[PDB]
Amino acid sequence: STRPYPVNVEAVYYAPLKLPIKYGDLVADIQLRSYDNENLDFYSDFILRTGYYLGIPLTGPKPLPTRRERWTVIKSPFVHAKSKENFERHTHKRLIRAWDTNPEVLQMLIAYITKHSMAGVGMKCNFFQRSEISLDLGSDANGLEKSLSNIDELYSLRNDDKAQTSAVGQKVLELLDSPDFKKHLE
Amino acid sequence: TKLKPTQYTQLLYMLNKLHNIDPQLTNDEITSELSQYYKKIKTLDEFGRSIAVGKRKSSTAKVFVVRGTGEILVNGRQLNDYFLKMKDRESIMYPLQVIESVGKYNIFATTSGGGPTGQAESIMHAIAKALVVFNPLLKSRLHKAGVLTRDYRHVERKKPGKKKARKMPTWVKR
Amino acid sequence: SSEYVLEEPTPLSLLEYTPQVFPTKESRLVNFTLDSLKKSNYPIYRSPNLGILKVHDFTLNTPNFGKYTPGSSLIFAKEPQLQNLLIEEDPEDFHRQVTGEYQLLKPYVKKDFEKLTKSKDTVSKLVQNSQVVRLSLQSVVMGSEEKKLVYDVCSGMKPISELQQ
Amino acid sequence: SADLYMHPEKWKGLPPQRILELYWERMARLGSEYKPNKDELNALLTTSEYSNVPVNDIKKLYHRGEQGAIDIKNRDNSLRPFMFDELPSQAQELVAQHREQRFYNRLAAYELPLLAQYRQEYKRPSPESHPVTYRYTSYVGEEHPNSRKVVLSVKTKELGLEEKSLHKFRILARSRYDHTTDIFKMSSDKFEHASQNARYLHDILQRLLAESKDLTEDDFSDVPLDTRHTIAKSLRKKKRDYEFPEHWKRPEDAPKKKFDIVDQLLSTL
Amino acid sequence: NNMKRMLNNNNMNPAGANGNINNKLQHLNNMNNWNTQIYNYNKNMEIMNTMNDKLINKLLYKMMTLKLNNMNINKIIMSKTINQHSLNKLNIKFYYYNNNNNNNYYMNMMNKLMNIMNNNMNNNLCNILSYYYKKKVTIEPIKLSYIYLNSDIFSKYISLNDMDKYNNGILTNYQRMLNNIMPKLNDHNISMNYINNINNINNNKYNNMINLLNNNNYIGNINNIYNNMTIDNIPMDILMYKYLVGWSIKFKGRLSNNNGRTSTTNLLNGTFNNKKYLWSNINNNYKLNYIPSNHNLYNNSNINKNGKYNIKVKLNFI
Amino acid sequence: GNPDILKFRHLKTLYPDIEFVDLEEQYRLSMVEAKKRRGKGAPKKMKK
Amino acid sequence: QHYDESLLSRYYPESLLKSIKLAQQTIPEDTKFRVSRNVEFAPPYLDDFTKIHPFWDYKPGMPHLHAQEENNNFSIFRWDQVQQPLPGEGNILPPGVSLPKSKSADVAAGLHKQTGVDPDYITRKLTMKPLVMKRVSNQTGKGKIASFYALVVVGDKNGMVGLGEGKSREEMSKAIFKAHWDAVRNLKEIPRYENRTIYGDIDFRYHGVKLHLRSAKPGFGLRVNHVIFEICECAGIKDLSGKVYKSRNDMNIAKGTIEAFTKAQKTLDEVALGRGKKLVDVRKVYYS
RNA sequence: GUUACAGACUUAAGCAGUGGAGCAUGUUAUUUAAUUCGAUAAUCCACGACUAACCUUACCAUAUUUUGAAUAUUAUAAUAAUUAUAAUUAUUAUAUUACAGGCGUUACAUUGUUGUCUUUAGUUCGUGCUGCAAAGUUUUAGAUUAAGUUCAUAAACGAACAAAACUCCAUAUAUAUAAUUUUAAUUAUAUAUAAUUUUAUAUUAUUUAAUAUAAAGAAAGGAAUUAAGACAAAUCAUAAUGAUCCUUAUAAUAUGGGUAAUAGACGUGCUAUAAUAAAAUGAUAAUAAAAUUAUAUAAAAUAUAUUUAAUUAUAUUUAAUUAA
Ligand SMILES: [Mg+2]
Ligand SMILES: [Mg+2]
Ligand SMILES: [Mg+2]
Ligand SMILES: [Mg+2]
Ligand SMILES: [Mg+2]
Ligand SMILES: [Mg+2]
Ligand SMILES: [Mg+2]
Ligand SMILES: [Mg+2]
Ligand SMILES: [Mg+2]
Ligand SMILES: [Mg+2]
Ligand SMILES: [Mg+2]
Ligand SMILES: [Mg+2]
Ligand SMILES: [Mg+2]
Ligand SMILES: [Mg+2]
Ligand SMILES: [Mg+2]
Ligand SMILES: [Mg+2]
Ligand SMILES: [Mg+2]
Ligand SMILES: [Mg+2]
Ligand SMILES: [Mg+2]
Ligand SMILES: [Mg+2]
Ligand SMILES: [Mg+2]
Ligand SMILES: [Mg+2]
Ligand SMILES: [Mg+2]
Ligand SMILES: [Mg+2]
Ligand SMILES: [Mg+2]
Repeated sequence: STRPYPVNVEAVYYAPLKLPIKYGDLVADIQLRSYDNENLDFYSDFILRTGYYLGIPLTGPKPLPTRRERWTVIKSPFVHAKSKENFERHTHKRLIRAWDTNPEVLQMLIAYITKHSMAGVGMKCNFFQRSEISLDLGSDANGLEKSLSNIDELYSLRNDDKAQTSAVGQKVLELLDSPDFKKHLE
Repeated sequence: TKLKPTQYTQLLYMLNKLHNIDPQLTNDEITSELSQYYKKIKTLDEFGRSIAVGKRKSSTAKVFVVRGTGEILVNGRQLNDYFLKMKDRESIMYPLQVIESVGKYNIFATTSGGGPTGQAESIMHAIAKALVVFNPLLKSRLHKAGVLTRDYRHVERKKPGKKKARKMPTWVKR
Repeated sequence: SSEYVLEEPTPLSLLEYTPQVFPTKESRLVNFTLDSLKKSNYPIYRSPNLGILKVHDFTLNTPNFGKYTPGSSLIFAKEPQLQNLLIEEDPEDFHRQVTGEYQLLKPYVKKDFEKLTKSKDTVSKLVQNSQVVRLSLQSVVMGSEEKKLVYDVCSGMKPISELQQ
Repeated sequence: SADLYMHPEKWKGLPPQRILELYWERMARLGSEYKPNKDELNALLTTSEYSNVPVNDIKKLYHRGEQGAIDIKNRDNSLRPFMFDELPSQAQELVAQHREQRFYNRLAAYELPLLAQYRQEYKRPSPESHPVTYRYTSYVGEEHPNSRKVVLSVKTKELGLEEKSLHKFRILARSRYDHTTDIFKMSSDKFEHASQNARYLHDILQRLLAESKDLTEDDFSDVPLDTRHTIAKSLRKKKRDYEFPEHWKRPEDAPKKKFDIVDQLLSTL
Repeated sequence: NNMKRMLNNNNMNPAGANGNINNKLQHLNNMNNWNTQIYNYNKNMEIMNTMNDKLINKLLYKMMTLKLNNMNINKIIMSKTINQHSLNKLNIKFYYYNNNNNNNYYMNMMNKLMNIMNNNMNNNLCNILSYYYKKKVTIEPIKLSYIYLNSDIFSKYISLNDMDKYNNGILTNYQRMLNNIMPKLNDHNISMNYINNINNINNNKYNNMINLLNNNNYIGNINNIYNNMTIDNIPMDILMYKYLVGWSIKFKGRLSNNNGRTSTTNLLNGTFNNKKYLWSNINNNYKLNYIPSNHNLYNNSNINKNGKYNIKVKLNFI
Repeated sequence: GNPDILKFRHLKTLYPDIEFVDLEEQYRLSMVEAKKRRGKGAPKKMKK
Repeated sequence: QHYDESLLSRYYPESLLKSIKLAQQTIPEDTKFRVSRNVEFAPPYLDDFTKIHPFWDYKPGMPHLHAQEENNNFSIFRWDQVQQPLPGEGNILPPGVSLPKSKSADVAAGLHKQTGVDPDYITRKLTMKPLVMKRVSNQTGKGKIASFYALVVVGDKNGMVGLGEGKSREEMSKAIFKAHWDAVRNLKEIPRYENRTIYGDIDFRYHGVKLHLRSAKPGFGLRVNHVIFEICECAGIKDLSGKVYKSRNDMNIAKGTIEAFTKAQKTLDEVALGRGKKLVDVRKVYYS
């Protein structure tokens, strides 16, 4: 009815898109635990959606088996031990796995997820770093400087058009920049 | 809420008789009045064998049944080696025995979970389902024999006060 | 009934929310900095103290906050402002976190043991005992100086009395 | 500006509602440390035409809060009958859930596309150069003591070793080296931080490699590979090694493609 | 056949017809059965958090009662708090009751209390809580205009405020007022109407799908699928619980000055069965696997001169 | 638990403006007063 | 469906346009878009989320989970009124309901529904009077179960009178209402000489009570048992003498006296018709 | 200390037991400085107590604490945080009373909760009608069901708490997801659909209802829920509170002892009294499920008991994982 609903709205209304996996280089897997479903499933869906945009090829909520912590108790405060009541608690577990991403993008995703987290859901992340066999923390000061430069590049304000800002993050950046911080090691 | 069964039966009787009027002689008015009161297939694989999964107690049996001469392999080994009790073997055979097709079909069973007798029963169940695909006309016969029924008999849990499911601890009067 | 004011997401807004343990070197430095800020009692997880309220500038992060053994009640110490606030930022902590430096203790040599005790077999036994202790203490987590003291006590280089202080 | 309530001197020229809002803000921000102001009072007096209150009365109210109001002036209306203008508890909870859902939908629509700006193509490190995989774990909201756990894991054939040295390395590894999958892994939880633990693991690996490449008066050519731990592990697990016999297959008995004429007609592309 | 297949693939709607689901306006999230909405991987930490939450609840209860120069003691009733533990942040929340444009110019005691919760820049209660949890806390009060919309509040209020009306015996007027809170709603009629509305909605969506249709299961554009479906029409009809159908309130204990014995006194109104679940696709669900979702039960036990007593309340909400 | 937790004492420290009422304490005080009145108050403690 | 930028700007605000463009860039034109059956992310109605709703979205300045504001900034400093009132129409009234002497009017309305009686007449001209107001009980297995019994004469003061009894386990007001209802259902035209007294000296037995009611000269008032008096006031009898013998059970008096009025009385005209004679009233003829 | 019918683990079959033996455990009694207190017909007796060495413990002996665990009031003094050498606050110290504290006594003062009647089918409200009325009818003449659930009949017509149903587990099917190295896809988990099963031919009794037969189906259970009332049933020893009593003691801490004493008795169990039943052995390790492992689970392997070795038990030392 002459009202152009763009593609993002359409995507929201439908199921979440998933990018295909080029190589099986499991970068990170994220397990989501909760004592119920509805929130957890929603959260997983949201994670998938954000992963799509950050192009991360996320697989999807593979349900790992639910736990069951049972506990029985005599109903009465005193005696009547023949009458007993049970209690249970189901730890519902879902798995996400990111498949191909440059670390920074993955970090951003994870940071975004934890920012807009839901009520009942706990989270655990296993990150995987394919490093070479031999390593060196000898050529140090230069490597530190490079790392600082990379950080600066990452956290640069491109256009201040009322974007999201954090005071703590700004402070951290300022600390990283400082001469005292550079001095630390030597 | 004021509708009674007897009233409904009467209504049905009235409708049915009207409907029964020979379709050629029926009217438009009658039909208008009566208008108010109206209202996946299994196949063989690439290699020509019918997969089927059966269950009993804790057991699960995925069974590949194929048209080659009748030999058995339960869980990657010989039938007499796996099932020591002859009863279990007889049970397994029974779907092929109700049909005259023991010797016709090669069977490759793969079980998991439960104990031996339950596993054998699950295999049998799977085999019947597999057979049903080869000839759908025998399905009714298999059902009659009592092989197509999934045996529901599930182990009852231990209830709190009771020792086992039903076994209660001793009662005393004095 | 109003327009949705879209504030754009940025890496800076998602800073703080970065994982505390992430492989990257850049991330590690950031995490360390965040930890140092937390130690300093910077306003993270809370609204800041500025020059508006004067009397009610209270904090709960005192030297022994959620702890019993120091005999007191809840101590409402005054917070600094955002100006006039120091950050701890210690070198040892940096070494632990950013780089992967660890102390490992020192293995006690036989010569040191010979200084105290006379017989050779006894010295060798003492050395063995010290070695055994060392690996166990490496495995355990306690405290840099305290652990070293314990190790010394176990060896016999220091007496039992130095623990009870 | 945001810092406006703090300065009562500036707001006389504003509208009355706005002035009231500023006053309320001021009262809120410094609750116990509130201290009346002349300019603020004047503003409040000016506003008085907005909400029907006399000039003396407003001033009195400003001076004395609830006591003044009481002086200026009730029946209990707790069980007054329902006028149908407010949802119950469950209802309100359901509404809140729905609000949350809507918020998340909005985020998905307009913030996640923005997030796609910060997007990089995968820069793969080759398995030839980067065989080792240090896996780190992090519990997000919590402070688990397993966050320190780091796990190195390498295929032994991917390590740059000669055949004699490789065998020696495997022998040294003992339980850490699995032989079915040619994989050697080890985890360290000894140190406080994760990075420390990773460094320690790396150092161990390096030491192991150095030992493997020694060969001076220590070969280990005549100590066969101990595979007891691996067989124990295999026993603990179950196996599905068996397969369908290949000579039992019947491709001739398989269901042939059934001729669908309308589908064929349709397929003009 | 293709069209039918496409429909089957896309056939979803709000539950409650006779391909459907219970939407977030049609049932409670089971997380809203518990009061500490949390999962942590270290269970010790989780336990510590739930202890903290419980302690904060008591503190909040204590705060809720104010004084005004020893003249008036306005006892603000509050619900049991519900603590939402996201990864980022805690959020505490509670429902509360409080009993001409002259009050634009002074802050009420209740207002001041509410301001203290989040608005006092450095000094606020949320800030102080944040030290106990190591994450940003947000207390949200929600005002209820009636006493009987929340069960806990209803029971609590009667326990605290209306002592005199039942201490010797339930006064007649008070009992009458309790009886005639709600206007005796035909719950059967309402449930049936709701079901009919749901059916109509389903038909509308189906009709739209048909219109669009005139191996891939994509229909037309969103505007044409949800042709007549809007925020003005659907949400409020779909909203499940809205109408206090039936309620029971029990006073129990030593509520008799002459008598030494106890006195169970029960007021009953409406009905506690729900007829939306009886003849439709929507099914009843059980909170903590023992309380029908629609029900909400609570009690509060104030001490008297004679000794202890309590006040059970139980509402139904269609 | 965490021994440093907010108490009613502090709710006077943090928010002096709001005249709070601890109900249980008040009740206890009233009971004590009643006991004193009807000759059932606590006996005066020995010092020695 | 990939729309142009200008078209988007026409319908959508300037803030979200960039985000839309990005979404278009990322998501291809050839897209399947599956329907997630096992979980529903989006709502059951179509909505472009550009407009924040007052009721159905979170209130902007209010604090909550998913606040997206600083710990200092929360624009909400008055908690006297409710924050999020109900959208569109203020009410949530079901179909066929309404918002809240009155009791008498309600009775009259109910009578009009049940038995087609004029409500206005019931409200105005009829005036009621309780005669007996017992509390009454039954020994049930649960226990002694009390019940409020009323007995309430109603009557237009022009010879139209009715007795009625009613009962409620709940408090006496309900019982009285029921009695009133019953009375109005049982309205009855009593005959009376000169619109002031009964015709003859009646002597009537109702169960226990033996009634004796003498006629009266005008001005001589009601000189009878209190129940009888009450009934007469409602039934328009100005002048009456009489005395109750045997039982003086209030209820039975009330029942007996109206029965006597309706039944024991004969109007002069009726008597004349029966006998075929003139039956003159001498005083009337005289003109006093 | 009454009629009459109907019901089920009531009885009857049947299978295994108790009652005899020894041991375990609870109880009794008696003993003891103390054997802490309660539960003590069904509805106590491996019950409160899902672990009594110390602790827990409440009991006893001997020691030693006296505003003590709190809250408030009134004063002196000391330290630390914040500000631009002073001050504001927060705390601590020493005291100062009101008190705090009490597993002391009364569940025959209470709360909440529980047991038994009870998953038994009962327990009541509007309007109408009957009776002067308290009341009755509804809520039953029949019958049937597991059933106040239902059809037949009826001055009744509707309506609630129970019943049933929705619920959970388990089952069958479908869809989704899992790059089939966290794999068990023979799986797990979200979302549906499915039955309190349906249809037809006959044979008995009166359009239906039981039996039988047939064809259609994976279609067959368990759990939770145990109403009103009653038993002054159980609990003041989960906890709280009324009244009452103790306040250098009936409150508080330590060291040891006791709760484990033993004539007879009473329950619950365990192990037995041998061949339709016991023991050795069984590594291409016959076949499970459910659940636990950051107050840990402890693999392989070495050493000793033990000439081979395996088994079993310890020690040595921690590989792996905080977990499909
Ligand atoms: Mg009558
Ligand atoms: Mg028997
Ligand atoms: Mg004997
Ligand atoms: Mg014996
Ligand atoms: Mg006692
Ligand atoms: Mg005893
Ligand atoms: Mg002791
Ligand atoms: Mg006391
Ligand atoms: Mg004691
Ligand atoms: Mg009790
Ligand atoms: Mg007792
Ligand atoms: Mg009856
Ligand atoms: Mg009866
Ligand atoms: Mg039921
Ligand atoms: Mg598999
Ligand atoms: Mg009962
Ligand atoms: Mg008793
Ligand atoms: Mg009792
Ligand atoms: Mg007591
Ligand atoms: Mg106590
Ligand atoms: Mg003592
Ligand atoms: Mg004992
Ligand atoms: Mg027992
Ligand atoms: Mg034997
Ligand atoms: Mg071993």
